[PDB]
Amino acid sequence: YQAVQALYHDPSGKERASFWLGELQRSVEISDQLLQIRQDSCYFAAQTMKMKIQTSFYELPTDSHASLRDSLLTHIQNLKDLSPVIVTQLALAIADLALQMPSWKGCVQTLVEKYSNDVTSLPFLLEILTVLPEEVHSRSLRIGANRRTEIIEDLAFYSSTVVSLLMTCVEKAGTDEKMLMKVFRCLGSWFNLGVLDSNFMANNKLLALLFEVLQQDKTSSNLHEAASDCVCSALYAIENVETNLPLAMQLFQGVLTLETAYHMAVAREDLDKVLNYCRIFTELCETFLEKIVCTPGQGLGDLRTLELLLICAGHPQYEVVEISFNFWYRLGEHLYKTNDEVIHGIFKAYIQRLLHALARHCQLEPDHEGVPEETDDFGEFRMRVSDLVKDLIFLIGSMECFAQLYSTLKEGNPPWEVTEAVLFIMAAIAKSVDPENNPTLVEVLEGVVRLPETVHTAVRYTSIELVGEMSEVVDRNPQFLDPVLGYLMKGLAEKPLASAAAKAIHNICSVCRDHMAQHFNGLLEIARSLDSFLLSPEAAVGLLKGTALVLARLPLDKITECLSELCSVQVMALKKLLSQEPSSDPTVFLDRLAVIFRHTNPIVENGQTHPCQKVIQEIWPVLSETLNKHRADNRIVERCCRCLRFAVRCVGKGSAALLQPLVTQMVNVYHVHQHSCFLYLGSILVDEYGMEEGCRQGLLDMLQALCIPTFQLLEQQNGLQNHPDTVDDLFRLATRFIQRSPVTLLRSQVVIPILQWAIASTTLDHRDANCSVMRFLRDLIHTGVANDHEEDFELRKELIGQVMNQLGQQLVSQLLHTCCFCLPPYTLPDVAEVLWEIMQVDRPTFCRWLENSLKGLPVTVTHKQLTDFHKQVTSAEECKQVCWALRDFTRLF
Amino acid sequence: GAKPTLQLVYQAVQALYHDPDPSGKERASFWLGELQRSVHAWEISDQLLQIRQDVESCYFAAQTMKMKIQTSFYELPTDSHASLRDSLLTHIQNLKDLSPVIVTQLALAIADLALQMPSWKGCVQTLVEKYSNDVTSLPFLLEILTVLPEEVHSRSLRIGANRRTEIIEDLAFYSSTVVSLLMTCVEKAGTDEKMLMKVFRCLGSWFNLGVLDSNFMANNKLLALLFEVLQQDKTSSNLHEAASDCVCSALYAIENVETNLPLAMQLFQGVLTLETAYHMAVAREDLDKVLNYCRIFTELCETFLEKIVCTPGQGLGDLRTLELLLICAGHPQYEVVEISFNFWYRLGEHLYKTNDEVIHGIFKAYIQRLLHALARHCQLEPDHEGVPEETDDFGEFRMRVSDLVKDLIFLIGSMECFAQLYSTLKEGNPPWEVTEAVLFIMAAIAKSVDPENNPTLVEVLEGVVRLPETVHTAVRYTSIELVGEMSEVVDRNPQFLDPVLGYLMKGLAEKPLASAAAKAIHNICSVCRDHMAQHFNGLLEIARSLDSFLLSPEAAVGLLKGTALVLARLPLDKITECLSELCSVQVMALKKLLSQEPSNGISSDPTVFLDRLAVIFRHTNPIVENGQTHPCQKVIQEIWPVLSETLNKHRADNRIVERCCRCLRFAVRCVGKGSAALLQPLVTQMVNVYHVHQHSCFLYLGSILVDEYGMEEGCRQGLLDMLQALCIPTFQLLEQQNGLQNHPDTVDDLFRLATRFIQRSPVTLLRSQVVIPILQWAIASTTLDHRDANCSVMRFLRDLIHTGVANDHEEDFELRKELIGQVMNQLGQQLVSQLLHTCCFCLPPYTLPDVAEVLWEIMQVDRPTFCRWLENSLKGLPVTVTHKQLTDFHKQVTSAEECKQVCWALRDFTRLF
Amino acid sequence: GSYRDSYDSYATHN
Amino acid sequence: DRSSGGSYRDSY
Amino acid sequence: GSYRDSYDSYATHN
Ligand SMILES: NCCc1c[nH]c2ccccc12
Repeated sequence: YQAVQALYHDPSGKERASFWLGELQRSVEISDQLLQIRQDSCYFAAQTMKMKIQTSFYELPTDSHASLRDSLLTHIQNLKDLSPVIVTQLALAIADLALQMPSWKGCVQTLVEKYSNDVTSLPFLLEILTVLPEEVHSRSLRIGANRRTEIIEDLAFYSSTVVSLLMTCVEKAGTDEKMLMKVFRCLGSWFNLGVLDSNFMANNKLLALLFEVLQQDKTSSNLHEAASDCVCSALYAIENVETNLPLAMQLFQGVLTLETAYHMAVAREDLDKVLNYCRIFTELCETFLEKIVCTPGQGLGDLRTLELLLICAGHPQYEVVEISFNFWYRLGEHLYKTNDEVIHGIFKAYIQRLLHALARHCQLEPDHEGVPEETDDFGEFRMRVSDLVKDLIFLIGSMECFAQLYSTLKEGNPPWEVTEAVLFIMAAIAKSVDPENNPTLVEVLEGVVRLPETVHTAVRYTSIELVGEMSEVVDRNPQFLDPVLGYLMKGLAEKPLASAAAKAIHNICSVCRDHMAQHFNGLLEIARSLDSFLLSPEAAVGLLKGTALVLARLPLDKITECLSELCSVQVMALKKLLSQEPSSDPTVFLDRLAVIFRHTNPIVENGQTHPCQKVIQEIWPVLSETLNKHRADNRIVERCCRCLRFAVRCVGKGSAALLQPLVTQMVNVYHVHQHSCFLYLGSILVDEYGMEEGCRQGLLDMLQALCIPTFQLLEQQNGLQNHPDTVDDLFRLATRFIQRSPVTLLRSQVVIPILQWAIASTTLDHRDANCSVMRFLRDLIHTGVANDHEEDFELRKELIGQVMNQLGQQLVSQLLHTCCFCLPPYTLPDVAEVLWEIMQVDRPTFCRWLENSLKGLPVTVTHKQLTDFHKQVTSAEECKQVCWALRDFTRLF
Repeated sequence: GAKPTLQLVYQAVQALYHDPDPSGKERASFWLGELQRSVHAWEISDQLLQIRQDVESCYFAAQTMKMKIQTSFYELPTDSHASLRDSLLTHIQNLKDLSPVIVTQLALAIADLALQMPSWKGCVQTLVEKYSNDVTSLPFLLEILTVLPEEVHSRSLRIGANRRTEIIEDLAFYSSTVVSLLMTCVEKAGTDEKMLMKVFRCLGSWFNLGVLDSNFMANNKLLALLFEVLQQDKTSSNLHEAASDCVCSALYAIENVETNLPLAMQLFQGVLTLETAYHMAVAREDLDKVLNYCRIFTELCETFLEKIVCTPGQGLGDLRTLELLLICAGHPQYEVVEISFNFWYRLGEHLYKTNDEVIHGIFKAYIQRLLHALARHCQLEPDHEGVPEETDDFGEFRMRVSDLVKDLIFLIGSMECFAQLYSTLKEGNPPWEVTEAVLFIMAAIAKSVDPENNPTLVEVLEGVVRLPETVHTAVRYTSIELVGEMSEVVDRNPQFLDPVLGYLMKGLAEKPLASAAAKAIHNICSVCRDHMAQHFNGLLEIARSLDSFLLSPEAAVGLLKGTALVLARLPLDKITECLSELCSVQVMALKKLLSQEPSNGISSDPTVFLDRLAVIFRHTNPIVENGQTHPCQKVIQEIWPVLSETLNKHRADNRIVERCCRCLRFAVRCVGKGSAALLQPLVTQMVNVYHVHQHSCFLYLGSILVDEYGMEEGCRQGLLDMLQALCIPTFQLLEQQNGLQNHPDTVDDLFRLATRFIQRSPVTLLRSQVVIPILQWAIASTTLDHRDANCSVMRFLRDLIHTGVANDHEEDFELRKELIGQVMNQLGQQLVSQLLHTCCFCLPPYTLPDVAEVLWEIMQVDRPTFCRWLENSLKGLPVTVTHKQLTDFHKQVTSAEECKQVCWALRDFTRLF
Repeated sequence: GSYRDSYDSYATHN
Repeated sequence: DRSSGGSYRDSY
Repeated sequence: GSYRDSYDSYATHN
C-alpha cells in the first residue's frame, strides 16, 4: 500500500501504516502482485512473502509446484544485493517446500546437477542446503513426522556429494570471507545432523581450512564467529564419542591447537575472538565431560581440557571467565554423584585452582572509595561467582575452605581488597558450615565485632553482611548476641552501611526471635527513630518486621506497653495529620502500623486476655478517622483497609469487639465511595470469620449492604467495563461465602441478584474479573454436589436446586453465547469447568439446558454441528474434553 | 514390518468371527488392528475386495479402506488418487448385491476420498453421470450421496476451513442435480419402500448440510411425496421413520424463517395435515407412527416458537401447533407425552423472559391444559399393590413429569395450583390413584409454594395427618413424603410438630413406609431444629431400636445424623448424658466384640458400630466458648479405650483399621478445643500400629491432623515427630522390589501429608532431617504411572518449590526462602532432570500440566538458575532430536509469561520421544 | 474418588 | 430477629 | 499481581 510512507522512517503517521497490517494478515499469486514494473516497499513485500508462502505450503494446489521453485529461484537471483538476511528468509521458504517429496521430488543429487558448476549458484545453493536438514523435523512449520521417516537416511547417503560441493566452493574463490561464512554454516549443518557418518575427514580440505581461519589474527569477527560456531556444531555432532569412527580425534587435536592463537588474541586484547575461543574450549569440555571424568588424562579425557578452562578463568575481563561457568556446574554435578575418591581427588586440585581464580576475580579494584554496589556489572558478576563458589565448595568441604579463608585474614598484612573479597566469599559459605561442632565460626564472629571503625567502608559493609549469615551461629552462642547487636548499631548509623546493617539486624531478629526479650528495647529505640537513619524501604520494613516478631515472643505481661511504644511514633503522626486541613498523606504511617500488626501475633491461651486488644482499641479511632477523612481517595482508602485488616487479625480470637465497628464503617464509606477494596476486605472477613456461627448473620447483612451500592454502579452506562475491579472483588466476596457458609448465602434474597449479575459479567472482557466471575459460578454450582451421603448436605442440595431451576438455563445460554460471540479463548477452560460442574450435579437437566441453548443460538452453522457439539459435551467423561469440544465449536463463529 | 501372506490375513479374519476360542477373537482383533494401522493395509484391502470371496473379508477390507483413507490420505502420493478412486468405484459396483454393510463402508471410503481429493472437482455430477440410469446402481449411488454431506464436517478427515467451505459451496451448487436424481429414483421404482427410504435419507442428509435452495424445494413435488407417505397408514416402520426424520431435517434447515418463507409455509401446512393420520394411528394402536408424529409435531413447534409467542394465532404462529401437542400429551402411552417435554420447558422459559401480560394471558390457558394432562399421567393403575417405586420405568417417568409440572406451575403461581390440587382431594369422591397422584404433584411443588399463604398449607397439612391407617399404602407413602416436604410449615406452626411426629412414627413402624417416614423425620429434625428439644427422647428411643425398623442404609444414617444435629443444639447442661445414651448402644456392641476372642472376627466385624459412632461424632458439634466445659470431652474420653482396643485387635485388617481411623478422626474433631487432651494418645497409637502395619490411612489421618492442627505452634513439634516416625516404616516398604508400583496409595498419602505440612507449617518441615528424604522419594515417585499418586507427588513438588517465591516482601519470608534455597541447591538439578525425563520416557501426557506447574514454580523462584538446570538436563538427555530442537525448547520454556505456555512447549517436545 | 472423601476433609473442600 | 434482615434488604 | 497480594490472604494462600 502506497500510504506506508512513514513506516520505515512521533507515532502519528506510523500508526496509520500499522493498521493495514492487521487487516491483511489473515488473508491469502496475490502477494506477488508487486513488480508490475521493477524499480527501486520490497522489504514489506519480501517479509510478507516469507510468512505467507510458509503458510501457503499447507494451502496451495499440487498444480504449479515448480512455479514456486522457479519464481523463488528468479526472485533471489534478482534480489542478491538487498540484504544478507533477506536471503535467509527466502532460502528457508524454498527449503521447507522443496523438502516435501511431492512437486519435482528433487533429492540432493538434483540440486547438485542443476546448479553446481554455475559459479553464482553457490551463494544460494549453500544457503538452501544449509537450512534444509536443519528444518527437517523443525520449527514454525509443523514437525512433519509423516515425511521424516525416509529423508534423513537419504541425506546420510548423499552427504559425500554435499562435502564435495563444499570443497569446490573453497577452490573456487575461497579467497574472501562471505563464501567461507556460507561454507562453514553449511558444513556445520551436515555435521550437526550427523549425516557424514564415516571416518573420512582425515583426508579432507574443509576441516583444516576451518581451524586455519581461526588461528589467523587477520580474520574478521563475522568469519571467526561463523567458524567458531561451525566447530561447536561439529562438537555437538559427537552425539556419543564412539558411535562412528572418531572424527572426534581430529576435532579434539584441532581445538587444542588454538591455545597459541588464544594467548596472542588476549595479548592484542582482541576480546570478541578471546570470547569465541573460550566458547570453543568450554564446548570441547562439555562434549567430552564423560570421557574426562571416567577416563581422566586418557585419550579424549585428556585434562588439557580443564587446563585451558583454567587459563580462560584467569582472564581479567570477567565476561570471559563466566562463559566457562555452566561447565563447572556440570562437572560439579557429576562429581557429586560418582563417589570414586580418585575421581574426586584428581579433580580437587583443579577445583581448588578454579576456586582460587574465582576468589581473585571477586577482588575489587584497590582504587575504590565506597561500598560495593550489588547492581554494578561487577556486583552482579560477583553474585554468579558467589553462587558457583557455594556449589563447588560443597564438594570440597565448607569447613576446609572457610578455615583457609580465615587464615588469609590473620596473616601477612592482607590488603583491604583481599580482606573484603575473603569476607565476601566467607559470607557465601557461612550458612553451609556445620554448626554442631565448629568453634572456628566463633573466631570469625568474635574477630569481626572487634574489627575497628577505621577500616575501609567495603570491609565493614561486607563483614556486616557476613555477620547476618552468622546469625545462625549467634542463636547457638547468645553470649555474642549483645556484642553482635552493638557492631550492627554502629554500622546502622552510617548511610551506605545503614541498609546492610538493617538486613543483618533483621536476620538476627528472625533467627534469634525467641532469645531476644532482653534486647527488644534496643530495637524499639531504633524503631522509634527509624527515619533518622536513611535506610532503603526494604531495610526499614525489615527492621520493623523484626522488632514486631521479637515483640510477639515477649512474655504476655510486656506486650501491651511494648506494642503501644512501637505504634505511638506512627499514631502521633496520624493524629497531627487529622489536625492538618486540606492534602496530607498518611500512607507511610499506615503502612508501618500494618507491618507491626501483621507480625505481632503472640500465642495466647483461651480465656486469657489478649495483650494487643487494649492497644488496637486505643488506636482504632485514629485509623477510623483517617479512613473517613480520606474517604474519596481510592489509594489512601486501600492503605487504610490493609492497615485495619491486620489490626483486627492482631487481636487473635478477640476480634469480635472490633468486627462490627469495622463492618459498619466499611458499609458507610462504601455506600458513598464504591472502592472495590471494601469488597475485597469483606471477602477477607468472610474467609476468616465465616465458619463462626456468630459472625455469619452480621457478614450476610454486610453483603446485602455492599450489594445495593455495587449494583447501582454496574447498572450505569459501561458499568461492567468501567469497574472490572468491582466485578472481580464482588465475586471474590460471593465465593468466600460459598466456601465458608454457602447455606447462609443460598437462603438469602441476595444470591439470585448476585447470580443475575454473574451472568451479565460473563460478557466483560477482563481476565481477572472473568476469572473471578467464573470461579463464583463453578463454586456456587459445586455446592449441589454430594459425594458423601453422610454429610449434612441435604439443605444446600435443596437451595442450589431452587436457585438453579430459575437461572440454570439463563446461565448455560449466556455461557455458550459469551464463548461464541463475546470473549476470546482465554475463558474456555473456565466455562468448561462451569459446564462440567453443572453436569456433575445433574447431567440430564444439563442436557436439556445445553439443547435449548443451542436452539436459542442465532445460515452458516448447521443443526448437525449443534447436535454433534451437544453429543460431545454431554458424553465427555472428563472436564478437558468439554474444553476441546467448546473450543472447536467456538471457531465456527 | 513385513507384508503378511494373504492366507494369514484370511485365517485371521475367519478367527475374528468363527474361532470357538473367544480369546482367539482377542488375538484376531488385535493383529488385524496392527494390520489396519500398518502400511500394508492399502494393498491387502484392495486385494481382498478384488477377490470378492466372502462377506467377512470384504467387510474387513472395506472398513480398512475407510479407516486408512480418513486417517492416512497423506501417506499416498498424489499420483495414486484417481487409481484409488477408480479401484473403489470398481469394488462398490462389484459388491452392490453382496451385503449393505459392505456398501456402507465403501460409500464412506469414496466420499472421504472425494472430500480430500480436490482434483476430482465436480465429483457429484460425475457420480450421477456414471450411474444415474442403471437402476441397480441407484442403491449404492444413494448410499454415497447420503454419507457424503455427513462426512463433510467429520474431524476424522484433515480438511482446513478454506477447503471445507470450498467443498460446501460446491456441494450447494450441485444440490439441484442430487434432487433431480432423487426424483428419477421415484419415477423408477417409487413403488418400493426400500428405494423411498434411501431417497428420504438422502434428501434429509442434504437438508442437514444446509445447501438445498428452499425455494427450489418449495417448487418440488418430492416434499408432497414425503408428506403423502406420512399420511398413508400402510407404510413400514422404517419408511415412516425415514420420512419423519426427513421432514424434521427440512424443518431444522429453516430456522431463519423469513429468508425461507415459501418452504416454511409448505412444511407448516404439510405437518398440520398429518393430524388425521395421527388420530388414525392412535385408533389402530400404531405406536411407531404415533411417536414419529409427536416428534414431527414437536419439531414444528420448536421451529416456530418465536412466531407462536410474538404473533399468537397469526400466520406461522398459529396455535394449532400447541393444540396438536396437547392431543399428544393426552396419549395413554407415557413414552408419547415425554417427547413434547423439552418444547414445553423451552416455551415456559421464553414466556418467563417476555413478561408481556397479553402473551401470558393467552398461553396460561395452554399451560394449564397441559398441567391437567401431565397430572393424569402421574396416576398409577388402580390395581397397583404396594408403594410407588422410584428407580423403575414408571418411577423414573414420574420424576420427569414432576419436574416439568414444577417448572411450569411456577409460571401459573405455585400457591394457585396447590390450592386447586387440594380442592381436587376435597371435591367429588376421588379414588385412591387420583388422591395419591394429587399428593405427589403437591409434594413436588410444596417447597416452592409460599409460607406467607399459610392457611391453605395448614389445612392440607392438618387433613393429611388425620387420614387413617386403612388408606391404600401408596397414599400413605406419598402423604409421608408430602409431610416431609411441608416441614417448613411445621416450623412456622409448631402446634403441628407433635401430630406430625406421631403420623411419621406410625409409618416408621411399617416396613414399606419406614424408610420414607425416616427421611421425613430427618427433615423435621433438620428444619424444626429449635423446637426439637422436647422430642429428643423420642429420637433416642428410635436410635436405641434402630435395627428393629427394617430401614434402608440411607434412612438409618439420616436418622442418626438428625438426632446428633438436634443433640448439638441442646443446652450444654444436658449434652453429656444425652450423647452418651446415643453412643452407648454402639459402644456396648464393641465391648462385646472385644470380649468375644474365640473366633476369627468375620461375621462379628465392628464396622457398623464404628460407622454409627462416626456419624454421631461427625454431627455432634455444639457451640462451646472456651469458658464452658466442652460436654463431648467427657464422653469421648470414656469411649476412647473401647475404640483404641478395637483398633489394636483388628490391626492386621486394612479395612477395619480404616473404619477405626475414620471413627477416631471424628471423635477428636467432636471435642472442639479439647483436642489437646487427645492428639498425643491418637498420634502415639497411629505411629505404634503403623510401625507394624503400614496401612496408608494412618498417613492420610496424619495429613488431616496436620491440616487441622498444624496452625497451632504447640502441635507442630508433635506432628513433626509423627512425620519422622511414620517415614521410617514407609520408606522401608517403598525400598522393596516394585514398592512404588505396589503401594501407590502409600505414595499418595505420604505426599498428601508432606503437602499439608508445607501448607500449615512449612518452616517446621524445612528445618527437619526428613525433608530431603521426602524430596528424594518424590523425585523417584515422579516415575510412578498412577494418576492419583502422580497427582499427589506433583502437588507436593509444586507447593514445596512455591514456598521460595515470596512476591510480597512485607511477609515473614526470609527464613523460608533460605531453607527452600538450601534444599534446592542440593536437589533442584536432579528434580529438573527427572521431570524432563519422566515426561519424555516414563509417563503419558496426563502429567504434563502438572510437570509444567512444577517447572513454572522453579522459574518463579529463580529463573537464571532454572535456565542452567534445564540446559544441563537437555545435555544429559541420552538421531531423533537435534541440538537446535533442544535449544528451541529451552528458549520456548524459559521465555514464557504464563504457566500454560510451558505446558504446550513440553508437550510438543515430548512428541519427539 | 476414594475412602478419603468420607472424612469431611481438606480432600473434599471447594 | 431474622425478619428485620428482610426489612433493610428491601430499600433501593 | 495486585493490591490484594500485600494482604496475607486467601488470595496469597491459593
Ligand atoms: N447490565 C445489567 C443486566 C443485569 C444484571 N443483573 C440484573 C438484575 C436485574 C435486571 C438486570 C440485570
